[PDB]
Amino acid sequence: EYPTVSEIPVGEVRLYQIADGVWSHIATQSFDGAVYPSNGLIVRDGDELLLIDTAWGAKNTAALLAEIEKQIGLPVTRAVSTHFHDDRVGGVDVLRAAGVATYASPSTRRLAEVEGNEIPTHSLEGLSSSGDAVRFGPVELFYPGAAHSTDNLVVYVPSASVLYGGCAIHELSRTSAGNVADADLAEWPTSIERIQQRYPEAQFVIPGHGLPGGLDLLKHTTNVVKAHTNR
Ligand SMILES: C[C@H](CS)C(=O)N1CCC[C@H]1C(=O)O
Ligand SMILES: [Mg+2]
Ligand SMILES: [Zn+2]
Ligand SMILES: [Zn+2]
Repeated sequence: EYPTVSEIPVGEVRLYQIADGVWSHIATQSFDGAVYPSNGLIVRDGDELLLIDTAWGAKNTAALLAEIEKQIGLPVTRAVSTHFHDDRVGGVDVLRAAGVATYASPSTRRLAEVEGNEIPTHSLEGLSSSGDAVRFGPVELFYPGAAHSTDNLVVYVPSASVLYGGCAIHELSRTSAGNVADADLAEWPTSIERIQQRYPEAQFVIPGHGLPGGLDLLKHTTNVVKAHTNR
């Protein structure tokens, strides 16, 4: 059921309903001779929508907004970027031009600025220390500690038991640790443990790339990170 990278041409975006009021959005890009998918989240926030992450680039994010308009028809009023990479903030300017209030932690904003990436407008306080959690409407934002990046946030939708791990959590078919250029390999397993400890009731786990699964994705991620660490 879940759209794979072979089913979405670069430039198009698919929506996938995970639970009532919760969708992932799936987009693709070519990189270094392969095509990769990328997921974000959409969470119904009363009569508005909360967007988690861009669709990885301006063109995809424009397509995302058009697809949300077509398929859901509620306004995207806020967006949270869960780390500073282009699959999370690339397209912030498109969101901003569309009247979406864009948010990220100060750690993400600082790192995005260093990288020369797009910078969400608003700063999310209360997430600077590993284990910090803040409510953001229909989701909880959780900073589990450094993992895939030092700023990576995870997002939990308590009404749907959906845990969005972002790029700190790998899909089952991923055997490498992904892009580790900005990762904290030493802390990544401990950060995963914090996610497991805070959301042991999670029923759906959404990685930043690839197929959703369950909490098994967390142990899988730990195994993959350990294997990469021991290369
Ligand atoms: C843009 C994302 C951010 S997690 C990324 O690093 N990717 C996605 C494609 C592969 C890998 C890379 O560029 O090395
Ligand atoms: Mg595994
Ligand atoms: Zn990343
Ligand atoms: Zn990513």
